[PDB]
Amino acid sequence: XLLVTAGLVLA
Amino acid sequence: MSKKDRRRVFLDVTIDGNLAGRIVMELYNDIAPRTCNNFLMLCTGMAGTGKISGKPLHYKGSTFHRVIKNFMIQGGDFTKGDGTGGESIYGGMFDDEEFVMKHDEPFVVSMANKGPNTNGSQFFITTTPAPHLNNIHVVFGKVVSGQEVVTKIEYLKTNSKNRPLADVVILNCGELV
Repeated sequence: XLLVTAGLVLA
Repeated sequence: MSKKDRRRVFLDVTIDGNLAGRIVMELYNDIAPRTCNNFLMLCTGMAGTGKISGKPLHYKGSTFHRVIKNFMIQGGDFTKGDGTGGESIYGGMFDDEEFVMKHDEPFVVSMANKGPNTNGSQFFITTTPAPHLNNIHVVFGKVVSGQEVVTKIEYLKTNSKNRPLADVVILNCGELV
């Protein structure tokens, strides 16, 4: 999807 | 608050070695002093070495490892280059300042993280309103020049993990005094 993370990337 | 206290920084980008232009951002130290100080110290790299990382606290040489069309571009991971690294100047990670600014406009600069108080060095620049990020990510600055370089980077062809096929490098960075 649309998130901005550092390590556990989601859709 | 003092607009006078707001500093300016830049990111000179290259795509597969070719000059792509400069991104100039205005940091809001009057609204996110701790966060903005991190960003600027990281552009100039004058903060030394990572207490935990060991590698230099400097965006210079790092890349924009993840890009999503119609959304944002992410980079700043100067310790792993894959999105699992990065480190603030304060040693390790630091806390989330008041979520005063929102992603209600395109081209604002924000901190990428992995949950509450997990601000490292990784940041993103949006190219569209991203309200679903409000209160979860700290917005510290805004692009005032070169938003076309961002658009250029955002629409680059990517692999299945959204990494640009080409090497997008922050060939240089610093402050505009």
